[PDB]
Amino acid sequence: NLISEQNVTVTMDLQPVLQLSMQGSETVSFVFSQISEYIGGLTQYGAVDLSVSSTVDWCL
Amino acid sequence: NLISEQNVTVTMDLQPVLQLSMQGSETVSFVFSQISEYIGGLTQYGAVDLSVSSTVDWCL
Repeated sequence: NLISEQNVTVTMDLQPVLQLSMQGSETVSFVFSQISEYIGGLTQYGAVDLSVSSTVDWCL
Repeated sequence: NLISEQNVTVTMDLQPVLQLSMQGSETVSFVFSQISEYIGGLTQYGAVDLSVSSTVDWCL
């Protein structure tokens, strides 16, 4: 039972990837100068959007 | 009782045979450069093997 052997060591790392990419304007400005704006207020549509890249279970 | 004789001398030597044959690498190097290596450490399998040839009782 003569034995000649060679060994290799395998190292595997699962680095966590957590990315939150936001597109839009980092300043959102509401300007009230008319009466209508005062009574009803500015409604801004699609100001900021968020995209999520993840490896594990995530909650935003 | 007439005698004619011839003599031969027999010499026997039991020379001790002590052999320790090692296979592998005479340098074993542990390199730590990653955090995982630091916390857990390199485990090297089958680095060196030893074979013993002997005639008498031996302890290694």
